Formats: sequence, C-alpha cells, structure tokens
Amino acid sequence: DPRHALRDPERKFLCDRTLWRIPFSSNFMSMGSLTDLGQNLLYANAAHALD
Amino acid sequence: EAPRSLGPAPSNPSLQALFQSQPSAEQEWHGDFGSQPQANRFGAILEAVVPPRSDPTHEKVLAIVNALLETQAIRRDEAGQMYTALLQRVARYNSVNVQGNLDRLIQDVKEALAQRESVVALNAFLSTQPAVVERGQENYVAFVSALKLMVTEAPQSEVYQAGPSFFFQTSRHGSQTVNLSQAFDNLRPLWGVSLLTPNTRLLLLLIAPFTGISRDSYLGHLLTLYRETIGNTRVDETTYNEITEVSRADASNLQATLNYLL
Repeated sequence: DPRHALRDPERKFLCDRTLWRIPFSSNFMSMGSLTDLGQNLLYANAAHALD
Repeated sequence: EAPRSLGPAPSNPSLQALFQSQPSAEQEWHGDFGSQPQANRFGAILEAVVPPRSDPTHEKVLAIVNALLETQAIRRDEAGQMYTALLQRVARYNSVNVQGNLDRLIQDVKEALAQRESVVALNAFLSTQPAVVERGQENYVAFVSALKLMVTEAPQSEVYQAGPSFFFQTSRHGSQTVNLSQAFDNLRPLWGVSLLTPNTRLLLLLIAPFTGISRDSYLGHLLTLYRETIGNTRVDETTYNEITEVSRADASNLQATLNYLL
C-alpha cells in the first residue's frame, strides 16, 4: 500500500516424500553399488565407532 | 613389562638392596678435602679413624625380599608386609647361625637368579604319541626332529597340555596356537603317501622354515611348496615396501598395490 506496514520476510521449504540421502562416497556421488569407501582398507579391515 | 623391583639391576638382589637402602655416597654406578669447614673435616676424620659398626640385618632382609619379588613368589604390593614379617621373625630368632644362614641364602639366590637370567611338555607329548607307523619311519622321525629343533630355537615359545590335547604357541602374548595332538592325528594317515585342516596347515607353515624330509613323499612336497610360498611372501614384502616407499615421494595406492599383489 501507500500506507504499507514494513516487512519481515521468512522462507521455508517443504519436502513431503523424500528421504534425506548422505551416500558413503568420497565425492558424494553414486558410481556403483559398492562405493569408493566401504571397500577401502580403513573401513573394511578395521572396526570403527560411529557417533 | 613393569619393573619388578625398584633397583636399576633386575638381577643381583644384594645390589638392589644396596641401591635402595644405602646412602648415595658409598655406592658407585658407572671436593678437595682440606678446604672443608672444621666441623665436616673433624666428623669425617673421626668416622674414618673409628668406623661406626652397624647391623646388616635390614639390608639382608631387603635383599631377600627383592629376590622374592624378582622370583614372583611375592607380589609387588605386599613387599612391605613380607619385609616386616621377615624382620619380625629374624629378630625373634636372631643368632650368629641365623645371620650366616641369611648370608648363605642371599648368595644362593643371587647365583640362581644369575644362572636363570616347555621341553618337558614336548617330551611328554612325544611319549604319548606313537613312535611307530606303517608308512615309513623316516618322515615322521625327521618331522619330530624339526619340531624339537624349532621349539628349542624359538626364543619365547610354549608347549603345554590343556586337558586331553597338547598345544604349541609361538609367543607368550601372540595369536598363533597350534593343537599339536589333532595336527599329528590328521598327519598320521598320510606320512609317506587340500585335505588338511587349517590347524595342521598352520603347523606345517610354522615348521617349514625350520626343516631331512624326503621330497618324494606327500609331506616332503607340501614342505617344499610351503617353503617356496614363504620365500615368495618375504620377497613380496620387500617389493611391497620398496614400491610403497617410492610411491610416497596415498592409501588408495596401498589398496591398488595390495589388490594387484595378492
């Protein structure tokens, strides 16, 4: 309006059927079933504690 | 691997007692008298002229308890308790004969510790193992000789009985234990003749570097192939070390070389 009342914008998004994905790949991309990691020695020959 | 006793010399309990309960001006481990003050000079002169006699009872008992600590007859945290008990007993029955016996015991335990600083179990195992087979008494004899040679020449190896079977372990805190009884029970049908269990395979792999076996026999062939495989493993280790050290001027490089190498 000519007689408006300021502003305070707020943004948001809305995913409605999506599973958030964090693939276990070095470059985050999917280059096959087995990933760049997973078959690495560090993650296949040694036990790790995830947190 | 903790130090059993405080003294810098693990052996020589008398030396350890010297280190623990003597002033650090008589000991040796490897000024200008006359300009000292009058009090110090006169004290030293009087002590030298008339030496002060002292009882060597606490020192003897400390040496004995250090010897017991080294022998592991006494735990580390009860050393003071045993020291006090021994002092009480010696004071109760103190005599010149008792002091002489204490000195003799210290000398004997020091000598025994110096001299000291599995075989019987293997002998019992061989005794309970049959010594005659119907498929050539030379492969078995040479294999037994190789086993005895390797168990004798191994620095820290143990042979022991666990119930009805005898075990062979390559080291005190290792992870290579071989059930000798079952291994020989599996080897017996095929002395002089893929079909071997992992236990006897591990036994053969362990004994191959330390072995008279005729090459015509199946065990001879298996030992030759295991020697060849072990030599290939050593040369492969050398090549892997060289290649990796050169290529490091990536863990991916180690992955690639190990995959191409096994």
